[PDB]
Order: sequence, then C-alpha cells, then structure tokens
Amino acid sequence: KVSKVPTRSVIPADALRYHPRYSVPRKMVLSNTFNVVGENNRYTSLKLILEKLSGHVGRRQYKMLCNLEKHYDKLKDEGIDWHELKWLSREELIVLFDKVLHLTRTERAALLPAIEAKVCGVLRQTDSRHSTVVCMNRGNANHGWRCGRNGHTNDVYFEGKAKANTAAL
Amino acid sequence: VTKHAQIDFPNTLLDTKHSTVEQTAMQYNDPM
Amino acid sequence: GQDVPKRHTHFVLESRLMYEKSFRDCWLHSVCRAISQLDEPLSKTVVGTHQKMLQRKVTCFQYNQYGLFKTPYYRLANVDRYHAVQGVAGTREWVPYVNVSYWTMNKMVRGGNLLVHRVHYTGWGTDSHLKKGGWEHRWNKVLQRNVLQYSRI
Amino acid sequence: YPFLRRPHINPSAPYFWSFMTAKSQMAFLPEENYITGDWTGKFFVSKRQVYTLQHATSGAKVRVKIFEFNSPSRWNIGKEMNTLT
Amino acid sequence: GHMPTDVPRLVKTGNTRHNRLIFPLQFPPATHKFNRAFVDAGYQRQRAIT
Amino acid sequence: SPEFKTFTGYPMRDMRPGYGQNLPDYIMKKRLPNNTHYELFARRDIPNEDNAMYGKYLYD
Amino acid sequence: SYTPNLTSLTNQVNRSERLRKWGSAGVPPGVPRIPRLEAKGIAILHESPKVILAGRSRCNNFDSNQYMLINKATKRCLLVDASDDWPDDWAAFIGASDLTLTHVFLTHCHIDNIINLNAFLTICGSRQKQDEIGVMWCPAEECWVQNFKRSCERYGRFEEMHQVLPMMCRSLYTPQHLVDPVRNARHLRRNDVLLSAATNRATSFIDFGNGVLLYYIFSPGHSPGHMMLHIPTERILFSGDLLFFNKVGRVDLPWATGVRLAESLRLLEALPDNTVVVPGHGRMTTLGRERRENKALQQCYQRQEIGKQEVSVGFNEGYL
Amino acid sequence: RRELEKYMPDITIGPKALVTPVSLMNARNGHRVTHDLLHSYDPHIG
Amino acid sequence: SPHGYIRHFENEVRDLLQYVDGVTPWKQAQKIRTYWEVRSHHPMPQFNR
RNA sequence: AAAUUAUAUUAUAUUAUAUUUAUUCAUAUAAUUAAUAGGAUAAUAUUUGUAGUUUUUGAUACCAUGAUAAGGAUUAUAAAUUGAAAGUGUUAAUAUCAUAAUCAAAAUUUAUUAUUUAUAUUAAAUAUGUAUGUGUAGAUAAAAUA
Ligand SMILES: [Zn+2]
Ligand SMILES: [Zn+2]
Ligand SMILES: [Zn+2]
Repeated sequence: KVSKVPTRSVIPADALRYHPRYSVPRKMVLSNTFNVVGENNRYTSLKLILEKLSGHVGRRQYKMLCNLEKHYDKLKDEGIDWHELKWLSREELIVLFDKVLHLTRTERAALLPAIEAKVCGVLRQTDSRHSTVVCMNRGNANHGWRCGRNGHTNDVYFEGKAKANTAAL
Repeated sequence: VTKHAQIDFPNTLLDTKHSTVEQTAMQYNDPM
Repeated sequence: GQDVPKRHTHFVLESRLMYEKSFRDCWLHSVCRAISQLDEPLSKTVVGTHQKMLQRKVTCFQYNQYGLFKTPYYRLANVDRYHAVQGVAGTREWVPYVNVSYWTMNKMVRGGNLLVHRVHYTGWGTDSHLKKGGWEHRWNKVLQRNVLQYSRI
Repeated sequence: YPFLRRPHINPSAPYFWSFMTAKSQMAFLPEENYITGDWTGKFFVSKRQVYTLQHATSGAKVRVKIFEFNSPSRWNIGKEMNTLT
Repeated sequence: GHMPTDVPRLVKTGNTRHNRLIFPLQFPPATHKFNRAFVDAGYQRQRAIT
Repeated sequence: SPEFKTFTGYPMRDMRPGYGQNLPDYIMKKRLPNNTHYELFARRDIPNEDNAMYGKYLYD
Repeated sequence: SYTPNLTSLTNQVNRSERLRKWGSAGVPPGVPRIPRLEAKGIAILHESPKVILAGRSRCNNFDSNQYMLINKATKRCLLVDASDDWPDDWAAFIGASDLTLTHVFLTHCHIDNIINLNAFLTICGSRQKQDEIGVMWCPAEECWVQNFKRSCERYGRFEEMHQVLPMMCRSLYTPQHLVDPVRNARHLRRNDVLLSAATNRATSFIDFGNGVLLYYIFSPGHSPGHMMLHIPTERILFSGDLLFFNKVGRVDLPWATGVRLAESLRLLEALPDNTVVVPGHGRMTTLGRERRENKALQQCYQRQEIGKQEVSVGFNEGYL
Repeated sequence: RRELEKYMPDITIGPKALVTPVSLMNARNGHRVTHDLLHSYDPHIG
Repeated sequence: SPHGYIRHFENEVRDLLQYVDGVTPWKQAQKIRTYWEVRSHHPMPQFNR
C-alpha cells in the first residue's frame, strides 16, 4: 500500500506561511498594562500605524520619505484616538488636517490609505510579550470599524483584553 | 485536548512479545 | 530551566529578610523582655515605684513597635534555596551544613559539585567524639570550643 | 520530628489558670490586648488576647478567627481565647 | 460581554492539539420564600433549618 | 565525672528543669545572634550565587 | 561557531547576541559526554530469519541513536551512524555474540554521527586483535569532515579535536605514501568504500550476505552527501536525518538546501506504507504514518500541487 | 477602631517610639526604624 | 561597638532606658495591667494547685 | 524419611461503648512582579527618586528503561596466625509517556456545626450458654512428623 499525502484543491495563501517547526506558533497574552483602557493605553495603536507608515516598505525596503511620527504628539494632545479618527467625517478631517495637524499634501497622501481602509487598531497577540502587530483588516460600521473578526467587537482595543468602557474614557 | 491515534484491529489480546519494529508498524496502522 | 522559578526566589529572599529583621530586633526585644519581666530591683538607685513605672513604660514601648521580630529561629530555618521541596529540621529530610533538603543534597552528590566522602551507613563516620558519645557529645564539643575554653573577663 | 516543634499548634478544674496560659501572674497582658498604633480597624483579633472585664462590660464586637462572642459573662475573665472556644 | 452559545470554539494550539472553549450557561435559582434573603455575605449562618 | 563517656571538664548543661526563655536571667546571659552562623546564612544562602558577587546589570 | 575576524570583534550586535543567548556567561555550554549513570543498555529491536537489528536510543546528548545490523548466517555485523558516548557496551556485545565487525555505514558526517568514530574503530580493532573495520561514506561529506574540528570547538568536544579521522587517511582511491626504504596501521586502509551519488535500484547495494541486500539512496538537503539504507526484504529504511517522527531534518546549517530536501522527500514515494522508517534521532515510525500525519510532507506536496517550481521545505529548529 | 477601643485600651506613643537614636545603631545592626519593612539609609535604594 | 552578650552593652542599655523614658508618657503606661489585676474580676480568682 | 534449610525474642491491636485531641478532610482566603550605583588617613568632578518600559516567571509527552525469582563451577592435605575466607557464568514472567506551545495539587499559608484513623479518657455484668487475625514494631546471643 502507498498512502497519498492529504492535500487540498483550494488553499488560502495564509497556510503557505513558514514556521520553523511547521506548527502553530505561540500566542502569548499581552502585558498587564493593557488590562484597562486608559489614556496611556489609548494611543499605542495610533503610534504603531504611524510608525509603519514612515518606515521601510517591502522586500527592497523602500524608505517612506514623509515622516508621520511627528504628528503623533499633537494627535494625542488633542485626545483623539485612532479608533476615534475613523469616526470623524470628511468635513471633520479637513478641519483636523489643515488647522490642527498642518498635514502637507504628501503627508496627507501617505496617511489616507490607512483612513480609507478603516484599519482596526487592535493589538494582535504574538509569540513575544511586546506586540507590534496591528490587525490590518478593513473595519465595518456595524462593529465600530473593528472588522468584526477574531473577537474585535465594537470596543475591543486589545486582543485578549476587555472592552473600551466609554463611561470612563 | 489531544486526540489519540486509532488503528483498525483491536489492541486487546495482542502479544507484547513482538519485536520493536513490529509493534511500531502495528501501532501506526500499517502492519508488516 | 532555568535555576528555580521566581516565586521560590521571592520566598528565599523573604526568609533572608526575616533573618535580617531578627538581627535588627533581637537585642531590643531581649532587653525589653528582660526589663519588663523582672521582679527583683534593677539597681540601688532605681527601686520601688520608679522600677514599676519604668517596667510599665518599657512595656508600653515594647508593645508600640509594629513589626518587631519576636519569631523564634527554628520556625522558618528549613528553607531550601535551590529547590522548592520543604524539609523538616531535626529529621533526615534536611542537612544542616550546606542547608538544603535531602533531595537537593542527593542531586548535588550525584552531580559532583560537593566534595563529600562516603562512609558506611551504620557507623559513626570518623569523628572520635561522634564515635564516643554521638550527636550530643559533638554538640557539647562544639560548645566547649566556641565558648567554654575562654576565661571570661 | 523534634519535640514540640510542630508549626501548626480543654476543661480542667485544678489546672485552670496554669494550662495554656502564662506561667506567672506578675506579667502583663499580651500585645493583642492593646492597640499598637494608628489602626483602621481589625476584622478579627488574635487567639491570644486575654478576655478582660471590659470585654463583657462594654461588648461592642468580639470577632475571633469564625467566632462571635455575643454571650458575655464573668467566668471568662482572665483567660485567653484558646480555651474559651 | 460574552454571548451565550452551545457550540464550542476550537482554538488550534498546535499539531494534533486544540482548545475547546464552551461555557455552561448558568440558570437563576428558585424564587421560593426560603431562598429569598439568603445570607450569602455571612458564610457562617446560624438560622435554624426548618 | 571522669568515669563517664561524655567527659568534658566544664558543666555543659545546668541541672534546672524548666530553664526557659521566659526567665530574664537566661535572657541576660544568652549569646546574641549578631554575627553568628545565621548572618552567614542570611547573606550567603541565595538561589543564585552570581547575585552575591556583583549586580547582574553591572556585569552585563 | 565561526572565525573571529576584525569585523566580528568590533561588532556590538555580536556581544548583544552572546548576552541574549547565554546570559552573563557569554560562552555556549557544549554538548558533553553522557556519563556512566543514566545510560541504558543495548536493545534488540528486530529479530528476523535473515538479520537482527540491535539498537540503543539517546546515546548522545545530541539525542541520536545507534543501530547495528547482524547477519544471522555469516556472523557479520554492521554499525550505521557510529556515534555512541560509550562504545564499550557495543564491543562487549560483539565479543559475547561471536560477531565480526567488517564495515561502518555513515549517512552523513555531521558531529552527531562521527563524534566517537575513532573510539569505535580503535576498541573494535583492539578486540579483533584477540582485516580491519572499514568505513562506508559519501565523498561530498568531505566538506563536513574538514569542519569536524570546528564543530568539536563549538560543542565542547575537546578530547576528540586532535584526532585524524579515518575517512581522511589514505584509502585505495588515493595516492600512496612514498616511505623511506628502511607501518601500515595508518598509512593505508584497504577496507574503505566510497559511495556514489548515482544510486539506483539495480546495482547500488551492499552484499551483506545470505542474499540480504542493502540499497543506499542518495538524498541530500540535510547534507551534500546523505545516504539512506533501504532493506526491502525486511521493510526497513534507515533514513538518518532526512525523516523523523512528525518532522524532517534541519536546513539552517551550512551546505543544506531546502529544495534538495524537498527532492529527497519526493524520491521516497515508491516505497510501501509498511516500511518501518528508522531515523537517526528519536522514535521510529512508518512511511505510511509519515504520508498521513507529517506536516512537512503535506506542505511539500501542497506547494508542488499549487505550482511552485522550486519547492523548499525544511526545519530550522530540531536535530542536527 | 472607635468601637474596638472600648474593650481594648489604646497605647499610642506615636512614630517617635519607632525611631531609635543614633547611639543605638550598632546594637541594632545599623538600623534606627522598627518598621515591618527594612529601611536603608542610602539615597540610591531610597 | 560591643559584641555578644547583653552584659557587654553598658552604654546602650542606659541610652535605651533614657530614650524609652523620654518618648513614653505615663498616661499611656497606666493602662497596661498585669494578669492578676484582670483575674481579680473573676468570681473565683484564687485557689491552690 | 536422613541432611536441616528454619531467624528466633517478647509485647500490642480494634464502637467495651460514649467523650477531648496530632494529621487528614469541608467551607471561608490573604499574598502579586521588574536594574546598577564605589564616602576618613587617596593631588581637588557635590551625585545620584538618575538613566527602565509594550520588563521575566509559558512546550508534561505513549522510544527501544529498569526492578523480581530461579539454577553453575574454583580453593582448603597447614595446628601456625589477632584473624585458614574470597573472587568468576545462564532462563521465565512484569515493565518501558522526555524535541513538545502555558498557567499556583499539599506553588502554598490561615480558619469554621462537620469525615476519619490514632490520643488519652472510659464502665456495668456469675439465672443459664458462650466468644482466638492478618499486620504493625525494636535490637537481634534457642532449633529435626518430612
Ligand atoms: Zn481586526
Ligand atoms: Zn545531520
Ligand atoms: Zn542527525
């Protein structure tokens, strides 16, 4: 007898990913600072998205010329969040970009793909304790632009932690 | 939860005096 | 790995802090107990009402010290540092010199870290005082070496 | 096991004041029968507090680790909370 | 915020392992006069059992 | 007594039943545990000896 | 690891890695010899009318295994992957079994396979003193022979460093020494065979005796020259480091290619499922269980089906 | 505490009774404070 | 610095007694009672052993 | 039916039948995190809540282990010595969770009508008839129904 190796006809491209043990990687739970959503915890998803939009991009490591990290401090001083940035309308973004942020026309062009897709600012769990993984799925208006998948339901700021509790913040 | 591996023939009343590769082939559902 | 889990390191460090608090508090607690529990007069100078008032005042001072270490030494003198197994001081589950349990002592014998000499398990080893009188005679010999050979001054 | 070194530690008429009590009457009451410093209130008192006259006289609350002493009497005065339970 | 369900969630923690997550759906107690005003905060009840 | 097995010319124990910790004359003549073997046990018995020779941050 | 040149010494990332991996020591602890305690005895794995397979599991702290095939007729034994921290049980077993050791098969020349090879040859030849033992190996492993000392450097095997390997001595394939006219223990080893990478089912075998044939298969990916043993009459596949229980060999070592490992796994699909595969490390399995329950083979055949021209499979954490 | 002070009398000297003088430092192994936690007199730990 | 027994601590006992008499008021030290002073309120305080 | 392998020594035991206790069990709990820092008798740095924040405690599996019992042979041609005692080989049954993704049983501490085994308490009863264990233990200085 010669048993055939069980394969599939249609396989998603996520299953083509590499693991050194050819197994499922560990998903370590996030640190105890993310247990309560506070002002120290609110803008860590906004910081990593602006960090990735300014760093090197691709296999050839194309450096993004516009530095969007300089606008992180003035965004958190106004008290606006990445999840609160997706709730702003079109007229509220022209007021935010021109008056407060003073975003130039090329810095506005590098940030707009992150706002056009409505990226869910949820810290994904990873193999390490310090996670720099944000869920890049497109959000829907029924689930608060959180993409509604893997437990990101309308208030979830961090994967594995509690909701937003908007009465406090 | 780990699902235990299963063979077709019952392991009850099997001799343990077999050789090691015979028991190895026997337990992985491909006997000699 | 790696050495031991960190809760056991916290436990051994709390035992060391209890030893340090014993060194901090033992002289003060002993002087307070020896003044406050004495019925004979302290001196020719202080007698009668002055002695009773001083004993009541030192009792008020002794009770006002929150955190004074009055715990005896033998209650938590069986803490092992390498492993989490708890032994009993006085039995064979504890060795006194390297201050580990029987399990840890066997692992450090089988690992080769210590320099220990094996002797027959029904004899008294090699010590002439131990062959002579046992544990009590070596106890008295350590007492005689430490204290009683000195003419006090 | 050594003699009387266990870490986890009865009616008698001729040995009433001498069984599980202090050896001398000259000594003072223990530390739990007095207030050490600034306290926010204790949930329970220790078992070595001597039942005094003011325990049965005032009678605010007696909580021993539970145990509730709501029957005050004078036959308990002068004795710790061990033999009273 | 957990929704009550009766299907377990299977979280694959490795090859041939997974994790079965389902929750037993607590029911409220009876509303008879003996269950009312139960001394839950006490834990040392001395009320006589008729 | 010289005709006993555990002969040491100093009296190792006082012939007194109940010579306990409550007596103040025992408290006065007792050795304090300052710089006895307990001090060596408190400062030496560490679960890792490398935290007794330096600080780890300093060595790294 | 590698040679400390000027660039490696002036690098701060090197000191950062040596602090992260090994703590405050900075030096890697080696792979030591297994002591005489916690060492098990030689087990007889398989008994057959033709051959007898006798093995010992976890004979190194590399967690490798040591196997010997015994011909029941000719009384000739054959060690495969000779790496045991105590080759004194094996010489006593051969002497008490009245056996003759004639050859030692080597799958590949990594340090988990040839660490105690001179000890095997010396002790078994000393017992034969009361024809020498040959070595069967692939010449591509020459590139792993020369780094036997460096691998003995990094894994703390200092007593096996200053030892000329018997595969480096002059065989019949090499020119001979022109000695002064006024010795042959080390000058010439006539019993030595070099296996060829052109392995077929026709003539690529060793006549073990009594009609038992051992087909060596050239299967790279974990090594440039990696030779499995296949006994079709006994359904036994000494895989070495190519295939294990639920895992395959490493590719994150030098001279290891993932697509060579994928081709080596693809040249194994014509054997029956009841062939007991016997790995160099760990527990033994069958080839049908590896066709059904091994994720590396599933990924290899899935990448082959979806259209990858260069399918590259391999482990990065596992057995050396 | 206010109902606890009836059957249990209050003896509160204050925090002055917890800090021994400097002349009693070497008798108490270098310390001055009789707190439940140890008190080091260096600014680096402090 | 003295070492060992309490008989070698002459000045330290004096400084401790002076400090204890300094910080402690007498109106606090009145409240501490002995064992027989509490046992006097018992209806049968005294009997032979 | 022989040779003696045999250890042998003495004592104890239970719901008499109820009560207190050392451990066991029930049900109430407190405890939580990370890192260095040199001071008198030294040719001159005033200095240390400063550089740390998303800090570490996270892989219990089905490998081929090992213990048990049983049978073999060699040496005494000396009356000296404190002391004539020591090494070497084979078969049955039982058994085999260490290359993997976690978490506080008795890691572990403390307490309450309540569950035991032990701890000592603990008694009547001649009308008749009457009440046999396995074991647990200490150091070890008798021997022939097969
Ligand atoms: Zn998402
Ligand atoms: Zn290899
Ligand atoms: Zn290998």
